[PDB]
Amino acid sequence: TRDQNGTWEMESNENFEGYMKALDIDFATRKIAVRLTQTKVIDQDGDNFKTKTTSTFRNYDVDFTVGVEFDEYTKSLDNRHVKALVTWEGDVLVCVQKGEKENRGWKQWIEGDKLYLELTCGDQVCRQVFKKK
Amino acid sequence: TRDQNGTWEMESNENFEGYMKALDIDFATRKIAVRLTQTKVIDQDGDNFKTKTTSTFRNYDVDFTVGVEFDEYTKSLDNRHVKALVTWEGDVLVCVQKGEKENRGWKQWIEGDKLYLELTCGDQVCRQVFKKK
Repeated sequence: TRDQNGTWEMESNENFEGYMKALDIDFATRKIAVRLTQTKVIDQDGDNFKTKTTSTFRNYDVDFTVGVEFDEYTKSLDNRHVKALVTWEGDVLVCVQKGEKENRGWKQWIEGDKLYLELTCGDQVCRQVFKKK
Repeated sequence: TRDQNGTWEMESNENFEGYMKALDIDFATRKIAVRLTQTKVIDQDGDNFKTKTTSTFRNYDVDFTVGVEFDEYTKSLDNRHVKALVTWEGDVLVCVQKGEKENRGWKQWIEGDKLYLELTCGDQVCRQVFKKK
């Protein structure tokens, strides 16, 4: 019962606002982290501790096979059903999400050491660049 | 290249407000998600993809030895210095943080299958429960 190893997901959080008010936190950071699920990973070796605490919102996951249509229920996002299809266009992973919203989809490729992702919906395009870890 | 395995972290994000406003995502959600760095984990085996898109706000790690005093500079929080000491009270990991704030510290123990974290500062007490993953 002294070995507290493992990954821990927060399920309840009581009086977190008051604890941050007593520590004098810049309000904006308080209201951001007041409704975020914390996750603590503990690496304990007898008496040596290596703990890592993260504060996250929503983690979105999806599994697919390139070329196989699948019904994607984008929960946590817009909560809609879309007929999703992912194909290869050269070395660019392209996906089309057939649904109520038109021009919905995303591109994803890799140039060198960075991964690019261009989300598209209607007439708005979001571009994201990711570095490797 | 078509190989997209690994864990990537975002370093830029443009027009994310446009992609979320066009998706009819609620306003208060856009205001929070627009200032969070995302992380994408990709497991690829040919044309078989298992992706995980998480969104983190702030992280805070700390490494210590039970019983040994050490100086903790709580960056990304209140950015103060505390002379912290961690010792066992039975099976409850207790830490006192000698600093400007009085009654500052935390207690942490394992009961059954859940982690129990109790943060204290001044006259405010925070009670947190964590489930095992």
